[PDB]
Amino acid sequence: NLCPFDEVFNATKFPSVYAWERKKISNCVADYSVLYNFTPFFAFKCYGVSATKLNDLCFSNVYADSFVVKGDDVSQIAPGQTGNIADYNYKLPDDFMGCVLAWNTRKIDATSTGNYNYRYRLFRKSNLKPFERDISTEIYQAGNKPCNGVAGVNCYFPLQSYSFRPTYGVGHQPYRVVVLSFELTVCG
Amino acid sequence: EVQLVESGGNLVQPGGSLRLSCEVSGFIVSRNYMSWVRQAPGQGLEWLSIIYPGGSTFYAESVKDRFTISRPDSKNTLYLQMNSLRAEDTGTYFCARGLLEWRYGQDVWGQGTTVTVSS
Amino acid sequence: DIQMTQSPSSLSASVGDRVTITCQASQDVNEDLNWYQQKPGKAPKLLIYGAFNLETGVSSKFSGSGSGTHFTLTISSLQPEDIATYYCQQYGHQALSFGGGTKVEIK
Repeated sequence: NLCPFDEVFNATKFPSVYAWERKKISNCVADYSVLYNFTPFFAFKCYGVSATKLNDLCFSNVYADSFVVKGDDVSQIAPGQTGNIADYNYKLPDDFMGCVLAWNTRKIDATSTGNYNYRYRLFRKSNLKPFERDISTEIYQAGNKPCNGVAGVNCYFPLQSYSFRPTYGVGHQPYRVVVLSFELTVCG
Repeated sequence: EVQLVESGGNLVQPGGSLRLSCEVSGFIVSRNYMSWVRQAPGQGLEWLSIIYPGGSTFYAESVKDRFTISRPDSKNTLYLQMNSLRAEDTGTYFCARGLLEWRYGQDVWGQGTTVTVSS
Repeated sequence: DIQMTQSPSSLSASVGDRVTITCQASQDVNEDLNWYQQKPGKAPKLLIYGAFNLETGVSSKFSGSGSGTHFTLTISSLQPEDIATYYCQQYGHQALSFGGGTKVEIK
């Protein structure tokens, strides 16, 4: 049976980077001519596994971890990266194995009015665990004065938004991203 | 009221050490965006470093590994343990408060503290 | 570190004249340009957030435009109280940086 890489890569709806999703791929035989033998991806960096020999490499599960970031925010999506997305939104382990495929989506994710639908977490006390997910809307404490979960002095709203406009150069257009996480019945 | 307190600037030799202090009023350090930007007397602004609400740090390669912006959670203070000082490091030091959304405007800095580096 | 170059480096404008400053980024940084005013013997004070919005506690005479790689502030009427320098700043990348700034005096 073919694998649903099509259902995640060509997903009509993409989740935001603060509220990404994981899908388990247990029982399937893949055809990696859909990933490697194509040119829709602008970022390509496979870690620990090569871009061709991965076909005859069995792994106990594969995860398709999909989201949207900004143009230069793709460089934060790498084990160890200290970037804003890497440290407060979604962190890769330093011993990560897998592939990352990212592509520009300005024509579907950037509107002239400003796209405020895609968001990210600018405020996250401490740092996330490898593959940890946080969707909490609990009001960010900016200082030690009590905020009773309210907005005012020393009291800030935790969540912010992107504003994807067509006027941005290559640096900061929207990008649809997929991170593949492998875990030691899937082959090519 | 929002207010900032710079202090700890004093005369020093090249290669020395110095320390800044700010018992933070108007906000508290423990969970804010805070930068460090110095200005030389009669020159442009110079970005040095920035600590994030979770403790993330960024440095330019010209000032990398020399400056250590850090903070204990036990006190309401941004610390800067400064090492390997040079004559070009003469401030007029300012710590910045980052606001929310695309408004990352560092609106409130303070008055600055006088660090002079000379033989 | 992103290089932000401004022009011109200094200019003289009469009482009530119009001062307009330009600031260019070497890479695209959207509306990510915090614009400050530094009066002589005073810290820089924020004027613009988002490249086109007036900062809170600033006079309505300051209203800018430009986004991406080029940024503009038109002081619709420079005043005797506005005798000061201005500094653009980008924050679009992991290393932040400031523009050279334009020293503005009264003529």
